[PDB]
Amino acid sequence: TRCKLKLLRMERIKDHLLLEEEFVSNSEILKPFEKKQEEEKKQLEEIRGNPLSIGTLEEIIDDDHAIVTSPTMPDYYVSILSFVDKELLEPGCSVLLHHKTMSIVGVLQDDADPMVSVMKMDKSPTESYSDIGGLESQIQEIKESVELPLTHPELYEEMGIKPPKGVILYGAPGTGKTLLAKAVANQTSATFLRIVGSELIQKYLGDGPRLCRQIFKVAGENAPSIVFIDEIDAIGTKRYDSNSGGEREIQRTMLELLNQLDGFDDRGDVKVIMATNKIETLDPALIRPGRIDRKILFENPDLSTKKKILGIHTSKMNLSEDVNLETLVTTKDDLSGADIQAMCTEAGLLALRERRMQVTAEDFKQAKERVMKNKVEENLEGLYL
Amino acid sequence: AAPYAAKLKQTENDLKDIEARIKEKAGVKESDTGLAPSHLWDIMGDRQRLGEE
Amino acid sequence: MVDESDKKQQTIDEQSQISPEKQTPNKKDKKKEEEEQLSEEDAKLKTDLELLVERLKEDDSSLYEASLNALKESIKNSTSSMTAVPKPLKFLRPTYPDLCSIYDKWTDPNLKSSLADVLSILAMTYSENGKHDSLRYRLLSDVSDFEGWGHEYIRHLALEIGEVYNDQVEKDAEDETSSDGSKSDGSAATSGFEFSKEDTLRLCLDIVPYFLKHNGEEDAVDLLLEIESIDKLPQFVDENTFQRVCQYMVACVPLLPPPEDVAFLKTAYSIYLSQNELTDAIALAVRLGEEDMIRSVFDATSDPVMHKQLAYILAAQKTSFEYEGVQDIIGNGKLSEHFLYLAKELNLTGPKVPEDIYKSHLDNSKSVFSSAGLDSAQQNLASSFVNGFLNLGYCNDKLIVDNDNWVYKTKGDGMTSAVASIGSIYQWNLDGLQQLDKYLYVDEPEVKAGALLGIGISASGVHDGEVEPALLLLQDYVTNPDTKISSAAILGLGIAFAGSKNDEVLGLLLPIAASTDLPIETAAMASLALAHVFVGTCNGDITTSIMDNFLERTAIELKTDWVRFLALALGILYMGQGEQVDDVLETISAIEHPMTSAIEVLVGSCAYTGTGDVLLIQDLLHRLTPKNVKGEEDAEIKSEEKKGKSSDKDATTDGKNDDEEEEKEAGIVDELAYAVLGIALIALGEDIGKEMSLRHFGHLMHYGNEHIRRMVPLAMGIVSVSDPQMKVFDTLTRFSHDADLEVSMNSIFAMGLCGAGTNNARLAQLLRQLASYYSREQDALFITRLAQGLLHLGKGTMTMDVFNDAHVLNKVTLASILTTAVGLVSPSFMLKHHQLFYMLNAGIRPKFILALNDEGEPIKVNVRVGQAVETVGQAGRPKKITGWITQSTPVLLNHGERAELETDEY
Amino acid sequence: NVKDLKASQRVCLRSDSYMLHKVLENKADPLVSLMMVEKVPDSTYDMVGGLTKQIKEIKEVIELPVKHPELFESLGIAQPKGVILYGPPGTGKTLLARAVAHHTDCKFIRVSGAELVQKYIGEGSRMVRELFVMAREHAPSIIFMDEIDSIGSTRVEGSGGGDSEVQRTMLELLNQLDGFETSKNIKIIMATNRLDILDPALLRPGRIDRKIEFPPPSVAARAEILRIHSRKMNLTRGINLRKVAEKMNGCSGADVKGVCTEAGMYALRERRIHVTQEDFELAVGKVMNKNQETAISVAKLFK
Amino acid sequence: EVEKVATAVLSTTARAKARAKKTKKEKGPNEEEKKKEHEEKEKERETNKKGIKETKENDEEFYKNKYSSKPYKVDNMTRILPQQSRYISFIKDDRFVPVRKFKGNNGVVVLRDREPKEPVALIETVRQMKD
Ligand SMILES: Nc1ncnc2c1ncn2[C@@H]1O[C@H](COP(=O)(O)OP(=O)(O)OP(=O)(O)O)[C@@H](O)[C@H]1O
Ligand SMILES: Nc1ncnc2c1ncn2[C@@H]1O[C@H](COP(=O)(O)OP(=O)(O)OP(=O)(O)O)[C@@H](O)[C@H]1O
Ligand SMILES: [Mg+2]
Ligand SMILES: [Mg+2]
Repeated sequence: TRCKLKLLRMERIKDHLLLEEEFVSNSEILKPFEKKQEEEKKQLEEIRGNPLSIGTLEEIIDDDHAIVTSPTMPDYYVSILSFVDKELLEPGCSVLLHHKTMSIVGVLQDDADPMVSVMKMDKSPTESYSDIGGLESQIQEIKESVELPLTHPELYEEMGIKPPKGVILYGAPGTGKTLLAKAVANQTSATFLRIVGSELIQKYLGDGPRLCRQIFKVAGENAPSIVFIDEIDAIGTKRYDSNSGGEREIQRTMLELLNQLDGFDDRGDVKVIMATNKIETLDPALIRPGRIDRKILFENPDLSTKKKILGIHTSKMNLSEDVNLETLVTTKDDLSGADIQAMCTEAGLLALRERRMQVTAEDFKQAKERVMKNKVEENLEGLYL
Repeated sequence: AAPYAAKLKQTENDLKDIEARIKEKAGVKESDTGLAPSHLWDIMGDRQRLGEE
Repeated sequence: MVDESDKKQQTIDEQSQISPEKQTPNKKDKKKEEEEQLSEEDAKLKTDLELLVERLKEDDSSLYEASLNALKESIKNSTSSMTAVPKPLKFLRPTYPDLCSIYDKWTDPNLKSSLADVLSILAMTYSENGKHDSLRYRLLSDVSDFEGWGHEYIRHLALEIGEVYNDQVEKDAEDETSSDGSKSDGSAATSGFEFSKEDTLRLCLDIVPYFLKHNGEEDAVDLLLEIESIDKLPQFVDENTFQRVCQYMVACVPLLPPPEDVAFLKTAYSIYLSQNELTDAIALAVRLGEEDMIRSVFDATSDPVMHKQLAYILAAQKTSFEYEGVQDIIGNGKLSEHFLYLAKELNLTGPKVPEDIYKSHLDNSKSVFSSAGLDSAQQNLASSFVNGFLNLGYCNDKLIVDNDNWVYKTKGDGMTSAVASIGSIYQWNLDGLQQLDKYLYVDEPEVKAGALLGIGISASGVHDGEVEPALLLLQDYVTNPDTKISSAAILGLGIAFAGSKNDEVLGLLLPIAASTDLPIETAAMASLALAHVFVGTCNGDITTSIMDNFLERTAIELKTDWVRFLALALGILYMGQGEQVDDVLETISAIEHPMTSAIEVLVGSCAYTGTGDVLLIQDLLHRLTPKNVKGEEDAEIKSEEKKGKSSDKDATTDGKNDDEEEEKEAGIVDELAYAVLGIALIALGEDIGKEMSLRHFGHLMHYGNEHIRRMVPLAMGIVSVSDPQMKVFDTLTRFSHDADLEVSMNSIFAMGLCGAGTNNARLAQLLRQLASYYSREQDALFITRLAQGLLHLGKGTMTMDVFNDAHVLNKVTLASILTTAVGLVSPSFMLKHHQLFYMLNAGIRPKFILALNDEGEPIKVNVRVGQAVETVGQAGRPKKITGWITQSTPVLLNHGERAELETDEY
Repeated sequence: NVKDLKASQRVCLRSDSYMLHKVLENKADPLVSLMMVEKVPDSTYDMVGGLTKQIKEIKEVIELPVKHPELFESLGIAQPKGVILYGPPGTGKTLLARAVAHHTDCKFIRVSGAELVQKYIGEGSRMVRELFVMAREHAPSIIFMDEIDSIGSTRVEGSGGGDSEVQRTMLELLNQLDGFETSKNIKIIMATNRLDILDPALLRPGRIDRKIEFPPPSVAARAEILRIHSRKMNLTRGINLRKVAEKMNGCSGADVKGVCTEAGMYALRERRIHVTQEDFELAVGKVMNKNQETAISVAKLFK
Repeated sequence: EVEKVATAVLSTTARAKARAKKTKKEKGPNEEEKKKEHEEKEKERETNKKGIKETKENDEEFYKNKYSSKPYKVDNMTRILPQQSRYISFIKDDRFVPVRKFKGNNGVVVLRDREPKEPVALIETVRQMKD
């Protein structure tokens, strides 16, 4: 009761106080608009107008001009104007152009895009280490590479060799590499960007690369950082049609990424996580073996590993008092944690069907039967017998 | 259920205040892009615009 | 439910659900006719009680309402509660729930109001019997389960709470008010409260904080001591008992103003003292800040045991932990008197042993330099200070200093501050004095002065046990009549001893700080030093400081800088007290001038601290007034006005910081905003006011200990690159420092962008450079907090020099001051009798889960990390001991305290 | 005002400066246009004959997460992230998804064929992806994204194909639905013929949740599928319903249906409305002809 | 301007409430012990006054009579809406009495003075002032 009362005390005074102070201040600001303010705001409206077209700043030409590229097909040679200068701008930033007569009249976007929103995240990851529990040895390759130079780059300097640089998560589906990427980045204490490489594919021209470029700019501000480009396999090498194409932009995007690996300065402070199904789902043209460092090879859980994984799942599962963990493990042979996840859910479905609260051991066998069903192999006793 | 329910009513006032602040704030929208030395820029800028290039 | 008569006992219960026949007709008639039948009623009381118990399980409103309807009438209508005197009194036990059934089970607004008053009266009268206590008890520990009792019992408890609160708000008190109709005190309800407290402490937690808070007396609290100290181990463990006591204090700290707030926490200290753990005792004794309470716990281990034992070692450790050094002075000399061993004991209390442990930590952390290579002009000056800022605490960078090339290229005020920065390399270290000495005996007076500042910084870690005190060196320099020499000397003395008000240190500083007739700008240091000395302990509000401030105002007003520093010095002096500071506000205000009004708003913050909410609103009306007066009209002066405006802004922030740490527990997320709305307002409204509020904001965060450290400094920073005064960045970085390489990860890029990008003045550049190096210490070597760390509600004494400097426009003279930045936190290590320098294991957890404590006692689950790690800052602060895993029992409980671990292995 | 304006609010605009007119709480999507012609199904559990096991499984699958997402979680675990229908053609799986959705009371949109087909307001290479969004808007909604599959084994290897990428992207999205407005209330019912010709991202068991094989119908099931068409037609004289069922059993609910129509060719000619045993004997002989001829070549002249 | 500052004071007191319940118990005695502001009743506080500049007319309740039937004195040289003119009657108590009957309409009306030899103030026309 009293633990409530104390929190109640603090939280009421801080919130309430603030509301009254905000409420008064909106009036105290607006009443005087004399002198500097009125003049400033007025000029800014006049130079501007309505509507304002989004633009992008490709480059600055050193004579108070710039080259800009519009969302309309044309591109344009414009003057730099207003309160926003070329010192205050930087290339690759989204800028406000006045519709009628193209000139930079301002900025309010400041390099905010619908791709920029998805990439952003400066908060800690959701999973912490061994949520993600187990593939411990796999973590004991990712952590080496990813956690350790950020934490102390010192170690490598005393060792006398270049730091690690990136990691390639590759190998078996269903081992959770898409989850694992999260687990590590929490432990280190760093900022975690996440972007899906499918959204760097565009049917518009020059847009593909702009989206790749935004990532490393952001990464450098919030350094140390771990950047997860989820599914570099999905840029892949694929083709939509070959009679109207779609397979040009794929290359230009892939290329823009290979360059900023090394080319965003030789640092292990701009780490990358590339998750891929296999390497031969990527463009075969590649950067050299040390530039990406260690390639992390996921393989099937062994007998011990899938006890761990199974155990995690079933704790969450309610009303299973007739299930014993070991016996599940005996009947099954080696399989992903993916299929354990499914078996546990299929076992709730069966027991819900029957209308019985309990979940049996017997129940689980029926679920094994369903998952294993179309994996059957009779050429096993074709060789053996 | 006295020990939490009495005092819960008091917290609901606190949640309501957390609702009130966000809207109270959002009512006031103003710019300026750049700083004071770039307010000079516009007086010039008017001219360089009326000229065509 | 339906009536089924008397066929069996089961159906008797169903019969009385609709209409009782053994509680309504029979009894009613019986009471209203014969009085021989009083004897039959007495036996039937027991039967009636049982029928309530059986039907407690039934929850429906209708079948309690109607059933006991005519009994509720009978109280005044037929029985009149005095037709047989004793007999209705002792038969009030079944009739009391009947009244509650119309209060709580049925809601009829007219009767619910009216019968609240009736319930209070009859509760009091029946608690004479002591059977009203037993009535409460059968519902408190329950016999049956229903939603109903859980809502009912409360109403009884609330009667007591109602009256007692009201006797303070309304002065008339007692039963003169008809809101309860029950007397406030007297030996009929007092015995009721004691008995009630007993049952509700065991099973609940309810009325126990309410009662203490309700008497308004420390006496209420001292009754609590008695009952709890019995409970300390047999009823439940030590730990559980502690969470009850310290939460009263953290929880009923609030809505206590000063004289009460000290008096309630006295009792809590005493409860801890009585119980097994003296470890809980020391933490609360530090809190109060009274000399008296510190001595009692130290004495309790030291004096009774003749043998050295564990006891002498433990005493020394406990006092060592405060790096204010207030405990250090007091505890010393008892060790000498007893004389088992002088040598081990004296050293261990002193901050001399803290020097040695730092070397072990440093070995892990190594050295990485990153200092600026720039030379020539003001860029030379920038780089040489920056070297000291990166090597804060004990570090070895001897060879770079010994290259006297860059040293001699500093000029002017730069020379003084260059020598001062060298001293911070050997901050908290005995050796380093050698480098300072060379310069001190040669060249111009400027290097002589800077040497003295550096001695100050170095002497921080060694000034106790009469082993090279700062006093010894610096006394000679005070004697020397040159102003630069003397001013530098007394600044360094104040820093080194910190909160220690030793006789030699204090009494040197006692005749002086009383000349301000002669116009000297750098005589700010006169009062400034003395103010610093005073903090960390209860304050006399010294007559030396108060006199000289007034005298300065009489003499001069030309040197605006001088009087601004002086004003702050008074407000910092009074820190460590608040009760006595109410008096001195009036004393200052006696003499009135507009110039004097500037001093007043500062001192208001300290006086009202630990209840400031009258203070908060005040410091906002003050802001308003310049603009406001002009508003009305629309539809020598220079010095006085400027002092006026600036003081208020500083005061607003200072008030805020102390409050959010101490009273209430939660609000720390918002205050950072209480400021933002202040800043936003000011930027449009007053051009001049905006300048002051920028600099204050950074120290708002550092003092207040905000939870969020990623978003808010960085976002504010971008707006503030632009705005004049690059000193904004220095103030942000002192917060951002945190656990190094977590917060400060973002910070180096963010501050570095504006600095590297823009060069348009080497003056502007200098502030930006210093800020960047401050933020990082290589590899979490040490952390800086404003807070003690021993208490997270606490506040330091060494960090007050940091807090001072953000009130003025940046100056080269100010750069000399900024070299000082002391405030070290020690890394914990498990000690042995041979003084083991390694910790075994610890649990760290970013966020406490416990919601019995706000401070949050560390969880026992945690996440495990290795040996010999620094005590992590925010997002790591709850720390639990893994040492239990080794058959080792901590002697000194550590919750994320500064305090070094100590273990006893079996 | 900026107060009225939220993010993801569709707004009307002018051509002379694009100044606002009115808020719209309507949404014009390529998905909406496909729904709009088709409208709701008329199917019910008994419009579809037989498939006894299949009906009972899929009630638990489709209905119960929608109505009680918490019950589904409490007794068992998790939520379904999908449903995949497969089996031989003609089994009436398309007809099943229509049937169950009627009772579910949600907007059965369907979506026919490949979804690269939109190109006349812009390409179909991101209306797969954004389908997540469109479906969310029209809550509570059931998406029958159908694609019978003819992509083969070729692009299973790798994860090749640009169609497969976009589908993959939607699936990566697809997880988020259990979290983006809490639990599931929108069912993603996919329908394909087999697991061999399938796309790579949909491939592995339980990768899009729920793998349900639809059996070819039993004799008892064939007889029930026959049962319902008989009422619709004129009821047989002599109850010769069992004759058809014994004589052959199909691999499809389509073969059963094929008898009904075949039977009415012969009755029509004879100029007798009522179906008879003789009309039946001709009708089962015609439908079995197709099958006997391919079965005599492995029944005779073999090794 | 008035409302801006009246709302200021009131809102601050409301926020302070939650801390204030327990403060208020200590506050009572400390006024008896130390000193008081200028009053010894309660502690009573400020309230602030708001700005109201306009004193509006209500509407009639009687449309059947908008002219009652009660007497009221109406001065000569005043606004005279044609409804009033019907009930104007010149009184005999004065010297001044109409030469004929009064029209029941507004206008220039000439009266017979029975005593013009007694001083009565007279109202000068514009033209008279200028002479
Ligand atoms: N270490 C783990 N502990 C707990 N659950 C796990 C763990 N590893 C994987 N799982 C479970 O298996 C699921 C599948 O993992 P995930 O989605 O990361 O696959 P993937 O290997 O990236 O495949 P793809 O090749 O399709 O990208 C997880 O969502 C989680 O439920
Ligand atoms: N159970 C049934 N009852 C009645 N008619 C049936 C049944 N099942 C299928 N049919 C008939 O067979 C026709 C074809 O079935 P439908 O096209 O729905 O098959 P499917 O199994 O979903 O195939 P695909 O592999 O082409 O996606 C239906 O239009 C209907 O006339
Ligand atoms: Mg994946
Ligand atoms: Mg189909």
